[PDB]
Amino acid sequence: MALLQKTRIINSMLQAAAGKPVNFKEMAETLRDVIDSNIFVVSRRGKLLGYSINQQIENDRMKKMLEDRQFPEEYTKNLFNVPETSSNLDINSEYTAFPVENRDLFQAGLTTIVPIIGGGERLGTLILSRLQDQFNDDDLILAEYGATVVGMEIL
Amino acid sequence: MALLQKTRIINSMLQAAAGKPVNFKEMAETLRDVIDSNIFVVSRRGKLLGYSINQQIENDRMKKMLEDRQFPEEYTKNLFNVPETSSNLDINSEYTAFPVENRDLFQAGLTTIVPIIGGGERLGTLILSRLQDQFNDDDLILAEYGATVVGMEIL
Ligand SMILES: CC[C@H](C)[C@H](N)C(=O)O
Ligand SMILES: CC[C@H](C)[C@H](N)C(=O)O
Repeated sequence: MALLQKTRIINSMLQAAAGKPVNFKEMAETLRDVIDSNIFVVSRRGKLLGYSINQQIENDRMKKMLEDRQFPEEYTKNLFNVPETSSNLDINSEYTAFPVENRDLFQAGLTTIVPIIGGGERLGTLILSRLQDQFNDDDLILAEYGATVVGMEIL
Repeated sequence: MALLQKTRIINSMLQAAAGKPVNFKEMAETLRDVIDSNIFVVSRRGKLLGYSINQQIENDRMKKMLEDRQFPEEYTKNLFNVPETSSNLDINSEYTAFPVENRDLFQAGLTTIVPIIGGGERLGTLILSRLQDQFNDDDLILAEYGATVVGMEIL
């Protein structure tokens, strides 16, 4: 579908979502649907405010993080070192969203890190991940729109 | 500039604009800058919540509306008859944003009407106008993003 179709899907969601209580799961699912990627909305200290999986997780340590709604400390602290969007980070990146013990299986795994910013303040991080298919400009447009509005719906 | 550059300009504005008091003038100016059009943010009953002019107004009746921060009653009521975005409406359209007494001078004037929607509710209208250059998909993406976020910043 055109980008205009995908932005219309996000917009339709945002237009209905006010003034119901904020739903970060719904925002994560909508972004998963239009970007075709796993989506994690991560607080400054690693809390999963919302997420949506595009591919089943066959890693017990990762499935635990979802259940706990919490990402690891060191991983989470290091996200602050990325000040702007950084896309298509591969399995060997310290920022990868794939479990390092399964690097071989996820050799084609790609990760995009999108700072969520909220008032001169870093409020969290929007993480996107998927296999094989490089993120493009349209994906970034949609990811950054999501991160921006998430930053608004966070406040 | 790419669309990604223009969306980044809107995003940069929205990211800084929280949690300062809502600034509809700033949103109108930002959209004027990235869409290259006059921008009017119009309430259900015709109040100009914000606007930004791209072309000097040489029509006293129009300059009066800006000063008054108020569009005409009948014109404003009729906007409700347009339920979805309708772009590139020409000088002969009842919805034109150009003054009808200057149709000849503004023969090339084009108007885009974008409902602002806010919770199953029509909250107002975002109007874009300019001369000669047809609005395209990128312009609509930006206009609808603006209308959606304006709908959020309205609430
Ligand atoms: C969310 C943490 C991610 C999966 C990190 N690459 C790890 O293996 O711990
Ligand atoms: C804002 C109203 C507009 C300009 C309308 N076409 C009129 O002439 O009154």
